[PDB]
Amino acid sequence: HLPSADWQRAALSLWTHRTFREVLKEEDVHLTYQDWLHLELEIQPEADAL
Amino acid sequence: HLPSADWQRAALSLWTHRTFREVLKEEDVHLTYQDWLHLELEIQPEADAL
Repeated sequence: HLPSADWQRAALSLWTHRTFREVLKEEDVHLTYQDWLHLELEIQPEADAL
Repeated sequence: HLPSADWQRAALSLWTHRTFREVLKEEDVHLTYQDWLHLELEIQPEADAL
């Protein structure tokens, strides 16, 4: 779909790596609902990638 | 009147002007709801005055 597939491969290899899974359990990094909102609020409807 | 003063003063001075009020009585020009739309829709949100 979107830019060069080695970038996507980096993304998915990191998403799949076990140590990343273990990092996702000692969580101040749980991506709070409000945190995600403070992110999503920022994207204007100009260049959305979607 | 023809001054080269700035546009804000120019436009509002014009809008005050009587003969323009008289022009705004003989209307294929009174800006139908759909006319308003056919101008409005084409603005993008990305660039805008407001």
